[PDB]
Amino acid sequence: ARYGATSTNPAKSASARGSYLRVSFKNTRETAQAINGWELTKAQKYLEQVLDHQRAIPFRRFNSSIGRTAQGKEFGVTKARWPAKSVKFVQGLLQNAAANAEAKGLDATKLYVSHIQVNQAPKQRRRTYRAHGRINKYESSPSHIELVVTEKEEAVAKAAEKKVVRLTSRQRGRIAAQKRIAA
Amino acid sequence: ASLPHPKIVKKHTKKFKRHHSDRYHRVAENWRKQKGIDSVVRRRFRGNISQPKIGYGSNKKTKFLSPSGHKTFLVANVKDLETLTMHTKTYAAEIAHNISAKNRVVILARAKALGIKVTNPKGRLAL
Amino acid sequence: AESHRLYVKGKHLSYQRSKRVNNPNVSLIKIEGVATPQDAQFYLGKRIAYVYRASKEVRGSKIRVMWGKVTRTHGNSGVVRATFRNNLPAKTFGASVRIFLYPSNI
Amino acid sequence: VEPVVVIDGKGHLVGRLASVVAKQLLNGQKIVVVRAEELNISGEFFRNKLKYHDFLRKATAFNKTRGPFHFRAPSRIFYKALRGMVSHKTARGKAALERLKVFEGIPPPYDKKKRVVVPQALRVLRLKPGRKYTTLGKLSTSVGWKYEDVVAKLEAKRKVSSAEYYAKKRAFTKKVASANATAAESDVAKQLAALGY
Amino acid sequence: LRSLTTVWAEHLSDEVKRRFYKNWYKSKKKAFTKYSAKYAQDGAGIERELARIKKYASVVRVLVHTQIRKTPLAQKKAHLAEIQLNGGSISEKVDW
Amino acid sequence: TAQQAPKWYPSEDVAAPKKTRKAVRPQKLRASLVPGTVLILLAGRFRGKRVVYLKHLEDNTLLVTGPFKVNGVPLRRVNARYVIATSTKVSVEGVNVEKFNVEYFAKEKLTKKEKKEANEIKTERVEDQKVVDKALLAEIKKTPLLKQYLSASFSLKNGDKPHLLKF
RNA sequence: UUGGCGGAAAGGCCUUGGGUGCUUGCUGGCGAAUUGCAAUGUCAUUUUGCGUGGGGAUAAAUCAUUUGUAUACGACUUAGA
RNA sequence: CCUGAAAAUGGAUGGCGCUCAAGCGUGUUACCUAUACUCUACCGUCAGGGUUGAUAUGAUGCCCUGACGAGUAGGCAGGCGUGGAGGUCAGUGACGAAGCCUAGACCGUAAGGUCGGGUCGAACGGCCUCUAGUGCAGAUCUUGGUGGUAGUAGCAAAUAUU
RNA sequence: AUACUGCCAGCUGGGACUGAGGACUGCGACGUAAGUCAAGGAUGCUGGCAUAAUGGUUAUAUGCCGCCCGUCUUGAAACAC
RNA sequence: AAAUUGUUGAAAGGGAAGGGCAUUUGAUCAGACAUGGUGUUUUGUAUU
Repeated sequence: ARYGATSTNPAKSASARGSYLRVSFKNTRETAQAINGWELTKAQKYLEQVLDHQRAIPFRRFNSSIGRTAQGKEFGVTKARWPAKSVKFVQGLLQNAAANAEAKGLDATKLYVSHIQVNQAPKQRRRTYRAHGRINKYESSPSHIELVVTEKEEAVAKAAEKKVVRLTSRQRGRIAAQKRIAA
Repeated sequence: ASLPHPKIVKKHTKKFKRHHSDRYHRVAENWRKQKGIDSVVRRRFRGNISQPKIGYGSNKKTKFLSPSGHKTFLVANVKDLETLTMHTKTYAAEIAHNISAKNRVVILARAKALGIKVTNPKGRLAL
Repeated sequence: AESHRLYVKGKHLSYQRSKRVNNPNVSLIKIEGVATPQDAQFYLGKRIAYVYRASKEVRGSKIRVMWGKVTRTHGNSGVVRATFRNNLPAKTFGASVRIFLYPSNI
Repeated sequence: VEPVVVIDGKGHLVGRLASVVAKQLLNGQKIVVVRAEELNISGEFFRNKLKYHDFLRKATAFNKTRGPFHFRAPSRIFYKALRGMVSHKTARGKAALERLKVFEGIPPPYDKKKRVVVPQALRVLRLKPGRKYTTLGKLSTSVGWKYEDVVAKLEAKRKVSSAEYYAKKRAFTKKVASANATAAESDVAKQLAALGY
Repeated sequence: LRSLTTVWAEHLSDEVKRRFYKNWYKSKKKAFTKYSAKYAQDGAGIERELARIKKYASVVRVLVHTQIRKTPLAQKKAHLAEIQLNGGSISEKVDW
Repeated sequence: TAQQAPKWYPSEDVAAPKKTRKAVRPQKLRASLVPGTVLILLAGRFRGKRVVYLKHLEDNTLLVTGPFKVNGVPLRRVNARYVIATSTKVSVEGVNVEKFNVEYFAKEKLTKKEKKEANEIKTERVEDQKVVDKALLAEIKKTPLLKQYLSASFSLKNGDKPHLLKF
């Protein structure tokens, strides 16, 4: 419980979560943002295509000094990758959320990933040995992954406010004069 | 309902923010005088933040006066309205943040009976 | 009629300023057709409107106004100094303002 | 005043006209300057060529494509003068420069519209008689502008069409003048003359 | 110099038409079809455009393409370019 | 407690004002404004319209009329600062104007609860307008073109310079 | 509706014959008010979206596979119902 | 005015640009504007002074008049805030104390104080005094934690794997 | 005569900023006693709104301005720490 | 709690960003009632 900021209703939503996942937080964030807002089944097909190298995750924030690829063309970027491990973690969580939605009785064909979020888990530390007898850190960057799938619906906003209006005596007189003149 | 006083003039409605309190997070916003030897703020170079001076002082007649013209006064029980009772046109009560809901209701009722204006007659009550 | 204007066209030139400091509290207005202080003295003490448009209606109108008046002549060439209730927003340097014919002395 | 003021650039001195129209742009006038090849500069042609070569000598040493971009067309020379006279690096200066449009010859949008003159920038009025001056078209073509002759032939075409239009206007105006002379000498014309019209 | 118009031919070879495609095999080969439809009449949009080119257009350049089906390359995509005509008048160049 | 008390307490009664030494004297209208002068209105619903000026009311406003028959401006009061007094004058003799005053221009202010979100002229007023305008047209008809002048409205054309225009 | 002319950025300017409205060229009748003594007292939009109907024609590009006239990776050049 | 008159990145009457000047010498006025001058309001400081009388009142009050206000090092004054202590508010509080978050409000020139909303769960505050291990942006400060660099350098010696 | 200079407790206009104080007291002016006054600091009449309209806070845009603070130093934004 | 981070939302962005004075624009927000009642056309008749 207590996920990130979601704007949906839990009645038509299901969740999945995974903490202390020893997978790269940056590659995982790129994968999550890749599938974010997609249809559940479309995103699953895309993730298996990424595993098959037919498509790529576009690296948009954590992409310094990574290579270029024609597979970025479909996303409008040049820097894309194929993070097998984070893709596998994310699709395991996707299948878990689909299981939860089926349990809750959600249509599962109009399910789309409304919320996906990965932040930094506590690091796992090791030692690395440098020249001249020095020790440096060798730290994993695990991920806290969480996601919410929900059913697609139509436009959710309508029936705006009353919008009370205050005119002056001059404006009321002008409106009356115009009304009397017009036929 | 209240006495017409001289107009309440605020010479500096802007907050005096400490220099570089925007630049650094460790530098709190609370005003601190810059006492550096080279400080442009201390030297009052053109284009720098204004420094608090006594010339910004408020009119004695309108000092401590809220917008309504009443001076604000913390109360914590029904007893303190009993020193605010006969000065409703120059003093406004204010319920302390620490008052429980029932005592807050009783102070509100006492102030309403006495005609005392309170500055927060909305906390802990619904629409 | 086809022409309905009851005012005089003018342009908001700039704020009152030195070489490198400006005073937003007084703006400079160029009245069309005046090129002399003796000409501008006629418009001295005359109301001025900056009429602009916003996409959100407020009081039944999408048109908002700032009112001011011509205080004194400026310079040698028929520019005047004007003061508005709210200072003009400095994106209107070169925007048209309306110099009405009231209060009237003729 | 007007929505757009179109200035016949012939016979104007570049700096005086540039100061005029820069002030007009800042005040909020839209200005279009045509016939920029006939725009004058005071001083000998050789002297102004030397000035332009001194300008041409300036460019960023480490990369000449970052340095000053010396434009060669007469309209661009006048535009550079104006941009020097405007505070071009601010939003207001950018807007004032957007209000401006310079041309060689008189393109179709403006060959059918009135062209005015700024007399305080005019070479005949300003310069001493016998004082030497250059022409911006000749200077531009000497320093690398490649459209002097095509502009010349288009200008000749425009002159011919404009002279035909003027002859037609003269004939129509003459017929109207005869008509109003005949219908004149009436009570209405007498009363208008007594009224000042 | 500014291009006024380009008049084309009634029938375009598949070799040159292959130049206007990057995926030619997986296409409907819809290329110059409506232009050819504008053709098959005398001057509905052809002789008038050629008259425009004669009346204006101090420079006329012929669009040509290479016969790389004849050339032994594996290309099958004709290189099409422009060759300027440098003789006679504009009318002579255009009707040439 | 939270706040003990103030140290001293000031006076509490309302302060009476000092004896103001400002006397109201009658306004001296500008010399161009004589009764019968044709004015042009500069603001209001009837902005730009040409009326005649009849009498200077006691609340420092001027009584004008179109006449209502010619241009549609009824018997109204206007500010002398929002009119332009013109050279042309019509003799307002033969019209009675002594009846009109602030009492005559009573309004019966609308209520504060009457908020017009979805929400006429007295016969006596229409009759005075009719009689005054009759006695006024009887004078206006004599000089030529003046009825047309009053009917036509005023506006500034391009090139009109008020500092040079002699109205 | 007709005949034109204008390629410099023409994208506009003329013209023939009809339908229709106004005409202050000169005389009339009716109406205007109350917005209350001014409040810009709202009158122009190469915007966009959602709708209705009068028409109109029913593609490509990218990835993947391939080529090597190209190539660090992109990119380029090819081919492929 | 010209010749004398040659320096290294491209280049500076500030720039554009200016030739009966927008140059030089001189003269006459008009005009622009400094935190200066004048006149007002308000703030503080200083000085000079008024003010006994009785309920409902403090004369460590109320009021009148004038002048003045730049500041490092430095001195003094009046205040704000923190831990603890004596007194007092028969003070606030599990019906929610303390703490914390909040481009919500109010007050003070400011130090800061008060309040609204959320979180929380057991103590805490106002006033008169006493006291000090009492206020941090720096000290290559101390301890702990966390960044950009950065998914980067790199994980290429010892023949080699299928 | 006019020009120029000086003076007027000479006259007549146009415009802007300000309204501090809060019973009387004072110096006056005009008047014929009484009163009135522009004489020790703004009053009178009128209108609109009475709500985010004015205003506050906040983010942005715009005009002008604004070098990185602490320190040692005659001198620091410093290519000084 | 802060540094630091993810998501969502708002806004800006032509070789920095941040700031002062001033307005505009968007968002957001505090502050005057009806209170004694000379009028009393009125209920639980001194209860508005």
